[PDB]
Amino acid sequence: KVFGRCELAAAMKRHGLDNYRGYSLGNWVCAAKFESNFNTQATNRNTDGSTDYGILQINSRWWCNDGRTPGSRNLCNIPCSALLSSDITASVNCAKKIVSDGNGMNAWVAWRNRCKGTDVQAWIRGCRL
Repeated sequence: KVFGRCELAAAMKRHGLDNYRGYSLGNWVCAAKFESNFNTQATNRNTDGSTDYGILQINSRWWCNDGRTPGSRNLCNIPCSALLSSDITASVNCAKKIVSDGNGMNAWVAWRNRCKGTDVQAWIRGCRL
């Protein structure tokens, strides 16, 4: 499913991401925009053989099981395909573990290079929340 900006903002809010670990909602929407263009079915393979999945492009090296990433962890305890659903619950649940890992939102490279330090509130402008 391809989310609209405000529709995703509302879903993330509903799932308790607004201000999660001190990160305002605009940060999460900005990260989803640049990581997957708001497409829950996005996948990208990395050089190390791991793959990034879903709206928040969560990596198979540590967070989900895809059965093809030799000696990887599954810290979220889910099959990576769960991250591609139209229902963002699994993606959100996993994102909360990642952001609590010590590096905050820096774990998402697109957040760090394209969102961090920008007016992220622009991502939720005009939405009914």
